[PDB]
Amino acid sequence: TDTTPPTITVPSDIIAYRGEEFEFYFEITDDSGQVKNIELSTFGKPLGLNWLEYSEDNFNVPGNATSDNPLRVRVHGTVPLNEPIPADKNRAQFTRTIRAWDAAGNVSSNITFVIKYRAQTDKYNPADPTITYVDRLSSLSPSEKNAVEAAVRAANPQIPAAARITVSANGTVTITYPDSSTDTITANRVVKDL
Amino acid sequence: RRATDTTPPTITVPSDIIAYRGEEFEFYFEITDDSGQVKNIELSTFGKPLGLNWLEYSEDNFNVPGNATSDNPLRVRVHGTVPLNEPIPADKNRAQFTRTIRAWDAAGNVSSNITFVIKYRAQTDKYNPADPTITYVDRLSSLSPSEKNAVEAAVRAANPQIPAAARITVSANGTVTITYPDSSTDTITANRVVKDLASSR
Ligand SMILES: CC(=O)N[C@H]1[C@H]([C@H](O)[C@H](O)CO)O[C@@](O[C@H]2[C@@H](O)[C@@H](CO)O[C@@H](O[C@H]3[C@H](O)[C@@H](O)[C@H](O)O[C@@H]3CO)[C@@H]2O)(C(=O)O)C[C@@H]1O
Ligand SMILES: [Ca+2]
Ligand SMILES: [Ca+2]
Ligand SMILES: [Ca+2]
Ligand SMILES: [Ca+2]
Ligand SMILES: [Ca+2]
Ligand SMILES: [Ca+2]
Repeated sequence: TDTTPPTITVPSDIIAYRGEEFEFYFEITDDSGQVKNIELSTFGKPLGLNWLEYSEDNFNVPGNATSDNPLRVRVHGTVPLNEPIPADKNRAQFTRTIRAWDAAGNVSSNITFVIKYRAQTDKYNPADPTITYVDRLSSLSPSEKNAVEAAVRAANPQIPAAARITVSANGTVTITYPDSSTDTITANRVVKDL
Repeated sequence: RRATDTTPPTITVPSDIIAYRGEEFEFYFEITDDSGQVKNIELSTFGKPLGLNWLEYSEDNFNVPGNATSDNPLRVRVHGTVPLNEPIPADKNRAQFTRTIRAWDAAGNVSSNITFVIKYRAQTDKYNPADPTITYVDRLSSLSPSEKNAVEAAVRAANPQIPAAARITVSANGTVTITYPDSSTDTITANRVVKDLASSR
């Protein structure tokens, strides 16, 4: 008879960026070849992450969780755009647990997984724009600022369309991401004297 | 029939020359002579240097027989661009250059200088922005980056007549600034640009 609970592999680097959908997988195996169900919790208490969701496809089917072909549970969600980020980044995370059980009811211990979350600028790192030549490096014209923004945008299709690119009087570029975090492109990467 | 041409050419000048800074403009002088031939012209400041290096004209068809009759006058195309940052004083009407033109015929007769006036104005005198379609925002005092993008695109879409080189900026409360290439501006107040999304649903 089966007296051995399932075993769970969790991803080691779940990193989510505010306002951007993430996904990851748990992999569950049981010696019977069948996993019945799982539970996500805060060490047995309610999960408390209403923006997280996981698929229950293929739960409780014979052969759904063998060593060769484990049960792969897709988890996805979006950390809130305005989720506060602690000053200490080791605390900018949610530590949670998962347990699973087989058809005989053998339940695993609580296995820890950690969802780290970060500002969008930690994902983003703008690429170099083509240089814009300007008449005065300390006082860009409106047309030159338009050109600078266009060039930053053209070089960075991977940055959210919803990010706003602004240009200062000296050609310094600010990129403000939807979560209000920012990147800066120094003027020497952006403009040169005509 | 008189033995010689002693009559200088006759020049018609345009009456209302208006140029906007940074925008190419053009106007025409029309010149006739009793001989039918005009040799050349001079643009001056009452006989002094013109002192307007951005003013140009074509010498096409100059000094050609029949180039300047009453039926077919010599049409001289003058064109140029008033510099983007040409100073406009506190009195906008002082933003003008009074200059003079005369013309020679092929017999040595030169007309007496007559005046023409090039008025120049800021680009915002030419452009009147239409209000954008309203952008619906979550907080009227603190637009998001996507909402400012939307506002700018809405203003841009409602005003295709505005130059592409004009820069549209959007403040935290949705106040729009259109800064034309010559750095003159137009404003659209926030109440004509953004509305609260929740109250409008
Ligand atoms: C931007 C600006 O300040 N515009 C002025 C111009 C400029 O000062 C000048 O044209 C650029 O060189 O002067 C304006 O005044 C002139 C105007 O009153 C004309 C009238 O025909 O006369 C000029 O003085 C003449 C004078 O009439 C002649 O007798 C003399 O031989 O030459 C003088 C030199 O031009 C005035 O300067 C203008 O309209 O051009 C007024 C603008 O506000
Ligand atoms: Ca088992
Ligand atoms: Ca399977
Ligand atoms: Ca990074
Ligand atoms: Ca823009
Ligand atoms: Ca004559
Ligand atoms: Ca205007």
